[PDB]
Order: sequence, then C-alpha cells, then structure tokens
Amino acid sequence: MEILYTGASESLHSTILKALLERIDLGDTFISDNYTRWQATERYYMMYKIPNKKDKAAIEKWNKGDTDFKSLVMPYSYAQLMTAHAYMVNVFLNRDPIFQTDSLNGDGTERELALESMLQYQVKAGEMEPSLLVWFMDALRYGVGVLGDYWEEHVFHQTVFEVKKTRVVKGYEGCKTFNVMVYDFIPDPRVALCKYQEGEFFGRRLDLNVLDLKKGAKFGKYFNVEHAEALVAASKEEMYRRDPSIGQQRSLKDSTMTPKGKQVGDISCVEIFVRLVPKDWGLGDSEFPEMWVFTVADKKYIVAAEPVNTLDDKFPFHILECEIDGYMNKSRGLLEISAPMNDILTWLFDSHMYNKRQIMNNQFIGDPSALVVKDVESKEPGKFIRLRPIISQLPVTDVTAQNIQDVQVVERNMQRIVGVNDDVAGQSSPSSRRSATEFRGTTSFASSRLANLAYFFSVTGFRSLAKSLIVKTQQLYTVEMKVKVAGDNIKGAQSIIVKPEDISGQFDIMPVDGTLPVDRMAQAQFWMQIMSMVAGNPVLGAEYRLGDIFSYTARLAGLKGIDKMKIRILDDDQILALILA
Amino acid sequence: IPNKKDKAAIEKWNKGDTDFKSLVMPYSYAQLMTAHAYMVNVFLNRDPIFQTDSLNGDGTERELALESMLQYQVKAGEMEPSLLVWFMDALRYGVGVLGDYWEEHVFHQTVFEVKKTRVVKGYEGCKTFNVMVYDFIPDPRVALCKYQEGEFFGRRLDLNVLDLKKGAKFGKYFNVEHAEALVAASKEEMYRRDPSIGQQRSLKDSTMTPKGKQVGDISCVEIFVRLVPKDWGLGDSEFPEM
Amino acid sequence: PMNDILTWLFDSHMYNKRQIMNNQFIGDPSALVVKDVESKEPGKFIRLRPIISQLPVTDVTAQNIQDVQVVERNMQRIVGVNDDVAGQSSPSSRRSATEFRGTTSFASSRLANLAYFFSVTGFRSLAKSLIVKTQQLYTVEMKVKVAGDNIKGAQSIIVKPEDISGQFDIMPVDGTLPVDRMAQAQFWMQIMSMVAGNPVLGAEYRLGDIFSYTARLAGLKGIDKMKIRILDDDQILALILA
Amino acid sequence: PMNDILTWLFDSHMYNKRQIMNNQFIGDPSALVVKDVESKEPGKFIRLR
Repeated sequence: MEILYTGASESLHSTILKALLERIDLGDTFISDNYTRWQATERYYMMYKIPNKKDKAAIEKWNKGDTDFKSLVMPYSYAQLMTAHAYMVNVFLNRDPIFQTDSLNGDGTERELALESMLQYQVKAGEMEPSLLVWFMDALRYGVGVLGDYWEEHVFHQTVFEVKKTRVVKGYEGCKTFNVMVYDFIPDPRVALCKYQEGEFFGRRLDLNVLDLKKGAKFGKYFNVEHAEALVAASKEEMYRRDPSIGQQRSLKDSTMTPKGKQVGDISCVEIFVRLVPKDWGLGDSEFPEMWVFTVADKKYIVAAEPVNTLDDKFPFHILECEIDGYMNKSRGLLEISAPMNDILTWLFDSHMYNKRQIMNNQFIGDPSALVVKDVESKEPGKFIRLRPIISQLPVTDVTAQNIQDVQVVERNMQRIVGVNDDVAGQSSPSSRRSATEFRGTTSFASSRLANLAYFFSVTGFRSLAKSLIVKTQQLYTVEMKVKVAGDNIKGAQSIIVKPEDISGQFDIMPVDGTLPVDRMAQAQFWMQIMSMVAGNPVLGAEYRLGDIFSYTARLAGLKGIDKMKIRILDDDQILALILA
Repeated sequence: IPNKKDKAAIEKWNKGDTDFKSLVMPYSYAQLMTAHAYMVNVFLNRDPIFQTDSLNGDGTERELALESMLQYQVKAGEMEPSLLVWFMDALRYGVGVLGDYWEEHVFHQTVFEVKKTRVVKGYEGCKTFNVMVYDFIPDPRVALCKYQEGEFFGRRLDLNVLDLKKGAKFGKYFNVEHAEALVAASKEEMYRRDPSIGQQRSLKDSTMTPKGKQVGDISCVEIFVRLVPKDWGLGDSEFPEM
Repeated sequence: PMNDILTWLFDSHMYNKRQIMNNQFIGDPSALVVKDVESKEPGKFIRLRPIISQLPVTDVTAQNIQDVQVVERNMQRIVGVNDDVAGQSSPSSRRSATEFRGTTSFASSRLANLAYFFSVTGFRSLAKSLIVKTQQLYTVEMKVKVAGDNIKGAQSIIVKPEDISGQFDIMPVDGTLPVDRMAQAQFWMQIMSMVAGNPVLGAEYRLGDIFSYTARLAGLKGIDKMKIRILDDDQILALILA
Repeated sequence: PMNDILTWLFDSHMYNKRQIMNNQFIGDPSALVVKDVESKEPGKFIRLR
C-alpha cells in the first residue's frame, strides 16, 4: 500500500506517524536506561586512564631528552577478552562447512548436499563472516550482540561505449547480514531481551543515500521521495567518547554539490517490524494479527510500508548475551565483571613504581669541612682524597618489594572470577561419543566455562541465524535459479522440489552446529565397507543398484567430479529439463 | 555494601589517582558455574538428549521412529534454552521449575498480488516454558519431593490482548469481553534491587493505538485441580476428575 | 559463611597494607641542609653526619596465605567439587551387563551422584511426559510425516489406546547409562556374517531386512532409497490395513 | 565428639588471630611533629630522632 503525506490531521499518514512515534518513544527508554554502562565498557577496552598531575612534567622531560614515568593500566584483563574471542573464532568461523546439516527421516538425506552447497556459496559470496566476527566480539565486549539479515538484489547499469550503448548486469542475489550498533537498535522494553521474538516491535536506526533512494524509487519499494528528498538534514545524539575523533563528526560537512544539480548525502531513517491487525491500523480488512514493515524517515515522514511474505513468523534479527540467567537482567560483559579486580591489578603496580621513583637513588652523607672538595668531584681509576673516612652511604630499603606475592594471588583470583584458564585438574581424558560414531570431532573438554559458554551461544543465536538462513534460502530461491548455483548435485528431482507447507513446517531437515561436528570421512569409509560386502551375496546387489551408491559416496567424499567423469557426461540445461513434473 | 572510605576512593578515582575499592572473593561463585558446566556436559551437551530402549522387542521396531520424533521435536521446539535456564535455577535457588504445553502455531499473511490472504499451517509440537521461582504456587500440605501427589499447582502469567482476542475465535477463551478493559495490574514480589533496574518500565506501559483500541497485557493465573463434578457442580459423576 | 570468612581475611590484609607500607625517613632537620635533601640526582652530597634513619616497618599479616589455603580446602570439603577424599583409583567400570557404555569420565566425584539424582527425580519424569504426549496427541495423518521411512510398517506406528497409557513395551533411558549403537551394529554385523553360512540360519530369517535395519541403525538413513524399488511418500500411509 | 575437637582449635585459632594481629606503633608524642606522622606520601621527613 502507499501512504502520501499531505497536511491533513486525519490521514492514514498522520495516525500511523503518531502511533509509530509513540512506539519509538517507548522503545528509546530502555536504550536510555542502559547508556552509561555500555559506555564505560568502551573505556576499559581502550584502557583509557585520567592523567595524573605528576604526569605532565614527565612528558616534558622526554622532549628535553630525559627519561621519566608515564601512568599506565595493567592489560591483564584486556588479555582474557581477546583470548576468549580467539577461542570462539576457532569453534565456529575457521572450519570448512561453517554451516552444516543433518536429516532424520532420510528424505532429507537426499536433499542434504544441495542445501549445504547453497549455504556454502551464499555465505562465502555474501561477505557474512566479517559481520560475524563483529557479532561475537560485540557480545563479548559489552554483553549483547545484535545481527540482522535481509535479502539483497544487486542490479546496476554500465556503459560499453562502443557506439554509446548501456548494458544491464544481473549482479549478485543472496542473503546479506548487516551488523547493528549497540546504541541504535530499539528493543521492546516489556519483554526481556532474550525473548525478543515474543514482543510487539523491534527497531533500529539507519541512513539512506539520496542517490540510493532515487535509484530505488523506480524499483517500486519507495514513495513520497519527491518531497522527502529536500530534507538532507538530521542529527546524531548518542556518541561514545574515546574511540572516534570529534572529527569523526565532520560537523555535518556532508553533501557535495553535484555539478548541474542537487547535492548527494543521507537522510536519517528508522526501521520497525510490527505485528498488527490491519483493521485496527486501518490498512486493511481482517481480524487476525499480521506482521508488516513500516519505515519512518526521521520523525516526520514515512517512505515505505509493505506486508511480509516470508513464511517464518520470527523477526529477521538475532541476539546474543554473555550471561546465562535468562530472566530480565542487565547483561554483564567480562570487562565489567573484571573491572574492580583489574583496578587492584593496576594499583599496586602503580604504587610500586612511584615509591621506587621517590626513594631509589645513590647519594652520600658527609661533612664537607674536612674533605678536599675538588677531589671528591672527580672520576679516575685511582684517586686519594685527603683525610679520614667521614663520608657515609645512605641506607635505603624498599618496603614494597613483596608486592609480587600479592600480584600473583590477585591474578589467580581474577582467573577464578573470569574462568579462562582456571585449573580443573586435567583428568578430562575421554572424548566420549554421541552414539552414532559419525558425529564427533575435536572433543577437547569443558575448558570450564569456555566450552559451556559456547554451547550457550549455539543454542541461543547461532541456531537462529541458521534457521532463518535455511528457511529464506529454501523459500525465496526459484527453481529457474535453483538449477543454477547448485549444479550437478541435483541427481534427482526429489532433492530440489519442496512443498510450500513442508518448508514452513521444517519437517525433513535440521541444522547442526560445529559443537557436535559431522565427520563424513568415516561415513565414506563405512559406506565403502558396506558396498564392498554388498558386492558379495548377489541378493544384496539385486535389492540395490551399485553405480548410484558409488557416485553418492564419491560426491560425499568431496570429489565432486565423478559425475563429470562418466562416459555420458550429461549436465547443463539438461538438468532443468530433468525435473519431471 | 560500600565502605565509608569507598566514597573518598571513588572521588579520588574521578580525580584519577589510585586507591582501593572493596570487593568479595569469587571463589564460591566459581563452583556454581563449574558444576553447571559439568551438568551441561553430562546432560545437554549431547544431541540425543533422550534415548529409548525396549524390553518386549515389540517396541524395538518402534524405537527408531520414536527417537526420530523426539529428536525433531526437541530440536525444533527450542527446548534446550529452557533446559539451560532450568538446571541453573536449581543450582541457584535450590529449586528448578519447568512446565510443558502443546503448541499449535497458525498465522495469517498477505501475498499482495491481487490483495489475497494466505493461511500458513505453521509448527505443531510440545514446547516448554520456564517458570520463575517467585511466581509458581505449590501446595503447602505436600512436600516438593512428591509435589506430583499434591492437589493443585499454580503459576502466574500475562496474556497479550492481541493474543487473547485472537484465541477468542479459537474457542479456548470466553468472557473476553468484560475482561478486556482491564489493562492495569500489580507486581507483589519483585526481586533484588540488584538485577532489574528499579522498574524497567514505571507503569504497565501499553501503547495507545488509534481507532479505539488498546494493546497490552492482563495478569492471569493458571491452576490445575482434581475435583468431583457433582461436588463442584460442573457435572454428574462421583469419582474424582482432573 | 565460608565465603565470608574469605572476604574478611583478604580485606583485612589489603587494608592494613594500605595504611602503613610506605617509604619514609626519620631525622633532625637542624643539621641537614634542606635544599639538598629534596633534590634527586645521580650523586649528591648532603652536608654533615648521618643523622637520618630509615623507618622499620613489618607486616604481621604476611602469613595469611596459609590460612587462605586451609579455608579454601575446607570450602572444597563442604561443597565437594574437587574434593580429594574421593582419592585416586583406576576406573574399571562395568555397570551394565551388556553393551551399555561402561566406564566414565569420572567414576564418582560425588558430583555424579547428585546428577544421577537429578536424572531420576526430574529428567525421567520429563521424558515420560514428552513420550506420552508425543505418542498420544499426534495423529497418523501427521505421524506419517516427521518420521519417514523409519516407519517400515504399521507394526511400528499404531499404538493401542490403552498400550500408551500403560507404558508397556517401551521405556526412556538417560545418558548417565549411555547407549552405544556402534558396537551393536558391529555385533549385528558379525551375527549376519556367520548367519550367511550354515544355510539353515538363512532359512529361518530373511537377510535383506536385517541388512537394512543394521544400516539404518548405524546412522546411514539412506539405504531405503538406495534400493531399486525406492518406495516412499504417500505409499506409506497407504501401507496401512486397519 | 571428634568433630567437636575438629571444630574447636579452628575456632580458637581464629579468635586469637582476631584479638592480637594488628599493626600498631609505640612512641612518645612529646617529640614528634604529629601532623606529619598522620600522612601518606611517597617520601616525608618527620622531624626528630
């Protein structure tokens, strides 16, 4: 539907605008509540310390060529954040499938490969893993990770310039994920963040280039641009302090006068997904809840509003939390937990340098009445100063030389609170089994919380990303394009055609994480033994065909060419035709 | 609780100098989480969760089908986050509570080709909802060790007016009419000053919705009782009923 | 309480250290040239004889480490997470007289007993509720979907109405006593291998169904379709004869 | 009974450590400058012997 701004107090436009601004105002309360805490997290990451009084002079000494102390903070706490993130990367990101699946009934077993090939291509060509890296990191730094996905259809125009001709490139189509800032997303206050799905509305901020908006105007997904294009103005309110230069804000030195035309810049916008009853909202006739995606430009205009056609009811958004309480809480990140103990870690060191600063110097005590003076002030291999030994040496002792023992115990206590390398005895000898022999790899052990935390991440959000990814890639792709990308892996039609209700129900397939890895090498070996003994006792060879088994095993092992090595070598469009009915 | 010297320490920290802040040893806090990690590794870290065996052998053939059904249902029902919230509660409060129910998810959607509306079958399967420890109502007479032998079990919950009224057409709700206007209720036992931020929301903020309706939630209580219909008056029988 | 003793002990230590440990001097300023003492340079000669003295400071609470160790050991005694009263001895576990994962990551840590207790009290109840609900409320029209092809025949899926209530021919098991079907597949495989010889054994049983059942049990779940016939889908509902 | 001996001893030990162990000083305040003793800094010179 289309809504057109006109001045009327009563317009679908004015009423929808007022209601959506009321929703956004309610949502911003939760973000405003949590601002400061999150901000502090940043300061610790950067280990920013307020300079001391003694510090300025010291900096000056250096300029003049002299050496002195500068205040620092112990990075011991900073070490666990990054080591824990390195551990997380290995579990999920740096492995081959990255996203991998399994089927229960086995109807799915057939479709399993094609679907993994599609996911592999899509994740590899969508530049998803940089977004992923941030997601894991953000969650760890602050305590909440946010990631959202959307469908991308990239088409652009180009000139060959032979006789001044313009060509259209199809471009890339596939799911793309955009990482969300931790101060722009708007949750629903009433529901705890964890059960975000249940709530009425999820919002986030974004800015749209006027060039992109004009390009999308012809696409039919935008309207009221003819009047909204004149804004080219907005304001940003919540900014963190240490990380960016104030120059990050260019004082809105944005927009660059186009020759022979306007200027090109950006307009602030807010996305909101809502569940609604069209009648009440006035959009349509029906008495049942539905989900629609309105888009609000700044606080005055609406540019796009359309229904939702994807089958899954869930919002296309994914949240991770570090804490495991699971009820309403304020999530706590590792840095905030270790901050007090890090304070003790920093002090002590500091006190120790400062007392060593003030006390430790070689000096003498003596009465200058008797010594010759000129001579004491000289360095040579041997001199005889005159008169008896009146000079004395200063006895100086450092009381705080014992601080090492305190440093060790406080570091051990920080290990106790955070758990990165806490000692649990190393008797974790058995890998165990998941009972199928084809479902285990890289066992390790609990590693205390490190593994357990992982499990938490997997169930809470990674699965969601996948369920969303699999349902979207199984729904929106068309067979005319499904024959592409997934080539030569469609041995039969049953591996592609999916019933419209089947994908909604999620019946014959399910995604699995790398926490329980799937090792198809031993599966290939077991299949190979099965075929080897099926060769004998020709009743077994009468019940099954062998060539298809061999081809399936070869493809599963990763060869992916055997099908191409047959005498016949059928492929290409033959495959689209191959769909029977 | 902060010490008297802690105020001066925090003030000097605002000035930037270094001093002490009072803490507490997390040694006790360590065993809780390590024990929960062990619990997860034993129970919830393996995919099967539930395994099945038979004695007759008639159920031996049913074994594979039944385990496949349980595996699909537990994997698609998002049960394991509820399990994590469960074991932890037991180890935190000493009592863990978890309840299950049957879910039939159906929803409406618009294709918007010629303004058509389609109905999606959705997902059907068991789902478990975790219960907070100050909201569930047991039966005083019977100990929690054999709670199942008790008489009644209760717990609190809130229902969205959008959900309720929708379910009104489902036939499982009535008297929705007089009930709907109330959108205001109280919370008797909020927890520690520490976790929740005072009130995350000051009052039960419902959003004004134009054209003469209101969206929000209404407090509700669920109760399971065993009763004699002839005594209670609902019906004709002498034997107890659930 | 044991955690609290820890907090006092540590705290007293830091607090006493804060108050006293500092490098300071004692001396009579009548004789020393003041300007000189303040300055810091590699070599200085303050003037006159050594009147200055160093403060002797000793920390009495430097011995608190021994007390901290014993109180942590006592907390291990009370909670039992890594208590060594359990001691060291070889696992040697043959809990079940058959192929049921004998041996453990840990034979008993006294953590295990607790687990086992959680299993018996709540996890078996949850499994029973899940199995009875999923065996009752599902309809055959939908039971044919979800698990497909593992339903070899109607003997596998239909269940008498009273049979599910009585819980006769099936029972759930926990992962405390895991079930390892890999060795079961191997033992079945040996059984079939020797059944091949002595053709009376092959006269008493059929071999193809045994091979299919072993392959499905091993987790392949695709042999039903590898076969030449490849029957599936609706055929399965039809494959009923009430 | 043996548990009773196990409990005592510990208790006696904390209680005597409660009463005795604190860092304190002995001195005559007639000669010291007073204001100075009551301060913490990297280096100070209190006056007198």
